[PDB]
Amino acid sequence: YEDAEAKAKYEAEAAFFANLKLSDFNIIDTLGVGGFGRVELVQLKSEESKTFAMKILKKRHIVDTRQQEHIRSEKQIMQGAHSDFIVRLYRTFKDSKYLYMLMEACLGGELWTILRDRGSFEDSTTRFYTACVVEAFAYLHSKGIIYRDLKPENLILDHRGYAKLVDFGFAKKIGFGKKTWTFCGTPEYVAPEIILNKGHDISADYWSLGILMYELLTGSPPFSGPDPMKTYNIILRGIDMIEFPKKIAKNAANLIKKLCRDNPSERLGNLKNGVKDIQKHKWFEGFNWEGLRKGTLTPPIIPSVASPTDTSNFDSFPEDNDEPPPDDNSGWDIDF
Ligand SMILES: Nc1ncnc2c1ncn2[C@@H]1O[C@H](COP(=O)(O)OP(=O)(O)NP(=O)(O)O)[C@@H](O)[C@H]1O
Ligand SMILES: [Mn+2]
Ligand SMILES: [Mn+2]
Repeated sequence: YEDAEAKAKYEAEAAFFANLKLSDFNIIDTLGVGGFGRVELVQLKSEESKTFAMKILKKRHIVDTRQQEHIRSEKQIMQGAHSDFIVRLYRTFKDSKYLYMLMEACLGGELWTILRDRGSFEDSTTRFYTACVVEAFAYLHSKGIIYRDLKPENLILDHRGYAKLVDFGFAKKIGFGKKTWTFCGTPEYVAPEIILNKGHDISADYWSLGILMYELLTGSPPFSGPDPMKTYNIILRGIDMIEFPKKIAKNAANLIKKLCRDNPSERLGNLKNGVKDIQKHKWFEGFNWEGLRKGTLTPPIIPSVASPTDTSNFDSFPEDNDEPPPDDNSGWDIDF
């Protein structure tokens, strides 16, 4: 906790949610669907101004895909994180078939579709979103947590236009002085030390930050092949072999190259002053970090959200008519 005021605020919030039951909520509309389950916008019956994104997961699909540890870690990390740049997980529920994760609703919409529709983001737009991620990473890395799934698809906008990290399925708390060893992530975004199975730590995230900048500035990540093997070889060749288009400002290219160092120990953010070295890079000259943290900074893209029940920034989905999944009572979900 930052201080005693924050400690007390979060304990009061936890006690507020501990008292709630699934029956205290109304379903408003669906935010997303898939084989994993659905994300529903839900409303607190006793306080209609409080709405939430409830991710409802079929437990059998989690077991089939061997993601029990991933979802347990997602719960622990997300429920324990208290950052304005990370979607809050307030609490969980469970029954025999489903897990329910009650999260902060971000009603501004998905960033990746905006990026696709515009082709690429201007320098100042990209700088705002990159700074949001930089703050989220400052928090996570201060707690020894690797995020490990940075990509435009895992950035969601709230109603103001602030970006937040969602989807902690690959996030992991790493022990002090330890590395982690699982080959996972999206191929274009995986760092070379993950490809070479040398173990990785929070510095892999700084690699991903570079990729993100490049993608946001150009519409595509810098390393890409026809199949993941060629992509991995390209990655192992290094960022210094990638052509930086003139579209990318010189300071942005410099920062990307410092983030995508082959050696994790040399990556900006992993040096003497940690994430502060990223924040002081000349690309961020004139960027109001204090205003970003205070919420006074004007986002580059303003979604309009008329009310806490407005889902107009999300696709429409027919309500669930699928067969209920089989019961799952193996017991790996005790803490939920
Ligand atoms: N807190 C949230 N607020 C608003 N929309 C959300 C929220 N969480 C998830 N969504 C939406 O639901 C989608 C699924 O979220 P996600 O955390 O990626 O679950 P998932 O199990 O990984 N589904 P998928 O990405 O298809 O594998 C997101 O891409 C968003 O469009
Ligand atoms: Mn996702
Ligand atoms: Mn996902």
